[PDB]
Amino acid sequence: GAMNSSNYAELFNNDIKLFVDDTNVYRVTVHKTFEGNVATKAINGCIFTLNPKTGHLFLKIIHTSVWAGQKRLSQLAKWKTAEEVSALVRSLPKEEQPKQIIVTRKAMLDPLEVHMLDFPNIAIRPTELRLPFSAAMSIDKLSDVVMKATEPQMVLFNIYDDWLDRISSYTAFSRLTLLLRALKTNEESAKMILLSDPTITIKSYHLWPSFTDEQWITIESQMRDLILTEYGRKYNV
Amino acid sequence: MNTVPFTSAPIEVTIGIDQYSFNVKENQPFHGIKDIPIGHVHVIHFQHADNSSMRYGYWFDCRMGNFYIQYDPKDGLYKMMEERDGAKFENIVHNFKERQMMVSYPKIDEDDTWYNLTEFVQMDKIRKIVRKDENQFSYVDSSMTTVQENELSDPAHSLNYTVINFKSREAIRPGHEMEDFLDKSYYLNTVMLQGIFKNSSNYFGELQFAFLNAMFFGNYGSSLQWHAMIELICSSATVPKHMLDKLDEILYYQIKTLPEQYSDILLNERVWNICLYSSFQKNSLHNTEKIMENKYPELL
Repeated sequence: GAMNSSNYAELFNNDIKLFVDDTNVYRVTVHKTFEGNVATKAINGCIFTLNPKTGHLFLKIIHTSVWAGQKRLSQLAKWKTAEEVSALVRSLPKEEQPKQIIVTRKAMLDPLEVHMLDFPNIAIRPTELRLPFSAAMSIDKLSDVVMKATEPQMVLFNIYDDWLDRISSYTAFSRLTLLLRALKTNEESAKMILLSDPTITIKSYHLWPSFTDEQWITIESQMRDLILTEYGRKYNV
Repeated sequence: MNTVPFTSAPIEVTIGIDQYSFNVKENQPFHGIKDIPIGHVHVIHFQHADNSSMRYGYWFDCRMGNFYIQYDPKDGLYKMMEERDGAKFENIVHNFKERQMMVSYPKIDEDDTWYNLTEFVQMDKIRKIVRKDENQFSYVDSSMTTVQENELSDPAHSLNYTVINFKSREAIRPGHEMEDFLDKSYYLNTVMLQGIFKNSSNYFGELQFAFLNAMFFGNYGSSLQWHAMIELICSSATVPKHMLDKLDEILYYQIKTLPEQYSDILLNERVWNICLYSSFQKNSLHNTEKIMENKYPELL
C-alpha cells in the first residue's frame, strides 16, 4: 500500500523501484486574448522518473506538439505520463525493470495501473510523503534541456552527481529532498545559497556544485534556515 | 396455475414466494402454495425463526416438472425435490387443495411487478450460473460466493456470474488504454454483448437475477454483480437506444420493490451517484432518477 514515514528505509533496499512525478508534464502560461478573454499557451514539460537508490533519473521531455488538437489536457497528461512510464519499463532489460512504481500524486494510480496491465507483478503505490519533485525545473541544467527540446526526447541524469562515492542512498535522498524543498519554498534564496561563493563550480557532467563534505553541512544548514523562516511568514508563527 | 406442495412444516419458518411472504408455525398443517402463475421463473425461499442467519431458496419453473418441498431433519433445511410420478403428484395436490391446506399465490390482477422483475430471466440461464445439473431447480443462499469473489473457495457451490473487471486486459485494448477506461463501449458492445452474452436479453437476465439474489438472500456477491452490470452500461458513451430505455424500466421496478429499510446495505452510493449524475447516461434513466430521488434522496 501507501509509502509513508513508517516504511521510509524501503526506498534504499535492493528491490528496484522508481518514483514518478507528473507535476511538470502539462505546463502553461495563462494570458489575455485581444478580445479580453483568457487563453493558455503550453510550454515544454517533463516526466520526473527517479530511482531513489541509484540517483538515475529518466527525464522524458514532453514537447508541446503532443497537446496539438487534444481536449481535456490535464486528464490526457496523466494518461500520457502512464503511457511513457510503461514504454520506459518495456525498454529496460528484465533485470532492470522496477518491482514497484511509486506515484507522487494519487490521480496517477489508475492511469499507470491500466497501462501496466501486462506487468501484474509490478506494484503501483501511492505515497503519503509530500515530495518536492515539482521543483525539478529549478535545477538549471534540467530546465535548459526541457525548454530547448524541439521534439520528444528522453535524457538520462544522475540527480546525486558523485555523492554516492561518499554517502549512503538514504543521506543522498535526504540532501536532494532538502535542496528541492528549499528551491520550491524560495527559489531565489535557495539559488543564492548554492552559488554565492564563485570558487565552487558545477562540473560539466554534474547538476549541483562540487562541495566538500564540510561545505555540504554549511549548505544543508543554510537550506534548513531558509525553509523555517519562509514557514514562519507563510503561517505567522 | 401450478402448485408446489409441502410434505409438512416441522420447524417455524418465514416462507417467501417471489415478492410475497408468510409465517408458518412449528408443526402447522401447511401443505404448500397453489395458483402459481405459469410463464415466469419463481423463487421459493426460507428463513428459520430460530436462525435468521442463512436465507436460502430455490429458483424453479413449473413448466419443467412437478416440484415439492420436504423438510430434511439431518441437513436441517426445507429441500426442493422433483416428483417424476405425474399421477402420484396430481393425487397429492388434489387432496391438499380439497382440505384447503395451501396458501394461494396472492397476485393482484393489475400487478405486473413480478413480470417486470423477471422479464429477461430464464431458467436455462439460472442453471448455468448455479451449476447442479441433476436438478431442474437451483438452490441459492446468503453465503454463496461468486467465481469473481473466489479469484480474489469451493467451486461446486459458486455463483458463476460473468466476470466484469474494469482494470483487466479483457476490458482494455492495448493502445486504447485511456479511451477504453473512460468510455467502456468497446467492453460493453464487443466483449460482453457480441462476445459473451450474444444479446442484450441475456445481459438483462443476468442483471435481474443478480438483483433478486441480492434482495431475497442478502447475497453480497450478487449485489456486486448487479452494480457492475449497471456501471458497465452507464460508463459506455455508445449504447443502443432500446437498451437504455429497457434499463430505465428494469431499474425502476428494482428500486420500487427494494425494502425501504435495506437501501443502506443493498445500494452502492458511488455507483448510483456516478450513474445518475456523472456518467454518459446521466440523462438517459428518467424513471430511475425520479424514483431514486423521491425514495432514497439521502443516498444521493
